Amino acid sequence: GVEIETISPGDGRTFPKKGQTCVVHYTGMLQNGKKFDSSRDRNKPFKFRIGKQEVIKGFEEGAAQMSLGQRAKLTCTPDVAYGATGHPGVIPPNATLIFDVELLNLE
Amino acid sequence: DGTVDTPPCLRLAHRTWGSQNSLVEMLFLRLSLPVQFHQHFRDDPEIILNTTTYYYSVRVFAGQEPSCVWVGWVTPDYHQHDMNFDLSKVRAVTVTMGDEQGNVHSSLKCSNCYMVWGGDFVHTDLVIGCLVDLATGLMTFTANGKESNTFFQVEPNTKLFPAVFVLPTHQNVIQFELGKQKNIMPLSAAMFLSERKNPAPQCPPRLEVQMLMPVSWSRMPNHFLQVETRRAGERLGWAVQCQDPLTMMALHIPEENRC
Amino acid sequence: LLLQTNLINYVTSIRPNIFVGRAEGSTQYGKWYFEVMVDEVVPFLTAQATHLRVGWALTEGYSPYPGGGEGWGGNGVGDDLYSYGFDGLHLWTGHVARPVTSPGQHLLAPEDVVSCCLDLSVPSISFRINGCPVQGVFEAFNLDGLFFPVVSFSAGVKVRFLLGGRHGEFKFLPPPGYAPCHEAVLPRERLRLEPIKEYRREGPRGPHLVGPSRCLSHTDFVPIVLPPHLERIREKLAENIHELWALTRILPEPERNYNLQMSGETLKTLLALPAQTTLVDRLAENGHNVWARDRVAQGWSYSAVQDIPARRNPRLVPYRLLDEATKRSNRDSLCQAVRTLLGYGYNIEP
Repeated sequence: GVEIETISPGDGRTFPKKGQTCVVHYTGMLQNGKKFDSSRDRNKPFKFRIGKQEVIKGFEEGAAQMSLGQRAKLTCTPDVAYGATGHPGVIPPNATLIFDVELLNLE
Repeated sequence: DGTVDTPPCLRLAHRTWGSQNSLVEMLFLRLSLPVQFHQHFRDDPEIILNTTTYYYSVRVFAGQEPSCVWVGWVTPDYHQHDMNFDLSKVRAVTVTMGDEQGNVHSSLKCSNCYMVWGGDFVHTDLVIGCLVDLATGLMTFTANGKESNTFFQVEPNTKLFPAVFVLPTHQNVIQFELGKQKNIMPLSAAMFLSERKNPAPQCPPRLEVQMLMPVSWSRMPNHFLQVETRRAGERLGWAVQCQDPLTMMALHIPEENRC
Repeated sequence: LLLQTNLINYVTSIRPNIFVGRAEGSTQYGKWYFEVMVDEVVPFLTAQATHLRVGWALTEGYSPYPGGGEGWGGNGVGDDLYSYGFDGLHLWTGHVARPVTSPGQHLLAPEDVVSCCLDLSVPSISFRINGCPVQGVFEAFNLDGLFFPVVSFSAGVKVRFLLGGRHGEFKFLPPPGYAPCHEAVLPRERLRLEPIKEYRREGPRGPHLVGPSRCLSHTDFVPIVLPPHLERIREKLAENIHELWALTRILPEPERNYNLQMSGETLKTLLALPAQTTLVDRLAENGHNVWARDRVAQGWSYSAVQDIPARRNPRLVPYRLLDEATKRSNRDSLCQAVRTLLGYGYNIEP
């Protein structure tokens, strides 16, 4: 269940394809609103190649749905992201996550 | 302390009601911890375990006029400290959402103060109870064993604190009776995570009455944001621009939304 | 359980000195329109998102103190239920985001103009972005206090106010029945932009500490026997007022009678109730209040530019909010009345 609220309009010229690395600055928060992770604080773009299982399924699906230069409100169900088991100390069990991603470039 | 025939309770007594020196000013009460609804929603042992409805009762002591006692729930974002307070004076707003054709598909109302007037309901003490269901998203107000027509619906995720606004009218003013209805899990179960499935009503030391102080101290920020303003356009109107960024590091109390 | 820690960005709210409020007798139109365009906004200057919000706020409850405030901090216009606003994608009131569908469906961007539409008689606020209305509108807000436009920028923006119709050309034509913002400027002071409740103000020699700002509420806009010897004094004052009318031409008996009919209001005010100057000023204030009440009964409401079909009047304001010129004219008329009373030889106790 990826319902992307288009925060900023995307270019629409290109979309992610298998074998291409994706560059994002994903800001994350829980359903209650508290922030758990913000790559922006690290100040380093997160790089991952689409197609493999490097990232969670929900993030990959949202990136595939998203376009270059588009900011979207990424909502993930507990089934697609973590679930009954999660990262100990960070993500509570069976809790939804609300990601905020934006694609600087697609490579 | 909890009695055999009476659940544990907190009572408020005026120290010097008889003395003329003591003031009779307006005062507000707010319990220490909140009650939180689920992020998303739809005496018998089974019903009790699955019950999503909680109950607290407040007993107005004899000799206190019910007209001055306002009982209900309070949103944490509450800052009204009016000397003379009325439910009509409560700030409220209704948000209506429609489609392109103008059809109203969703309509919601949100306010920072959800209470009913004691005088609106009505020399014997009357107990005013509030039934809240977490999974229902709405609450029912049953006072003195009789249900009331008025009721409210809340947002999916919001915080709510028990609260009563009472004007001093007697030496013994009011009582917070934390008790559970036969089929209603007591407020203590939803109050703490550990006692979620505990039917027995308990009053841990954390819960306490927090009155509304009018003025509290605060620290001035060392550097403020620089903002410039001028009427830069004869037809472009006034313009404002800020360039220097500034950030501040703060802590969040999870019990009450504050920084 | 533990105290979560994170850094945020500072927020500051600015408003014009315009005040708009509804009351039983207040001379307010009840419907206003203004537009704001964004020249340039940086999407991200700091780790946290820069938020831009445009809306209205109460003059009695809006307290956006720079700091933690409520919620997570960075309290904007919609942080408290006192004030209202939106960020361009979500309506904001009471620190909750309301997802409202918009045809553009994007945040505030450079070269984008946003506008507001609110009614005071019917409690509803609507907005228009890029000339198109928002799907969802506000409703059922409290009418207590006075409203004003306000914007809450987050640490960086290039935005210009186009609320002033005479001060700035409107980007879009206002909807019918909505007066321009600049039409509600108070005659006492010129339009300017000042921060709300700014307790510190920067100074040349050093920072200047500012106390609690005092502002007028909606109550500010809110507006029996004739003795026979007093009737003889009124005839003498009728002769004096015929002389006054002759002076105003720049003493016929019918002219004196017409002047007495005109001054019957002042005669009734005197019958109802240095020291002479103070009494004259009080009588002039009461007369101006009666004139304002009569205008309100005629449906008149104050505006910057007076229109006869719209019943707008430059003096459709209380005596306290009235200009100094009208007060001086009333004082001169009351001084003429005091001279007539001194000539009559009977003086009331002040």
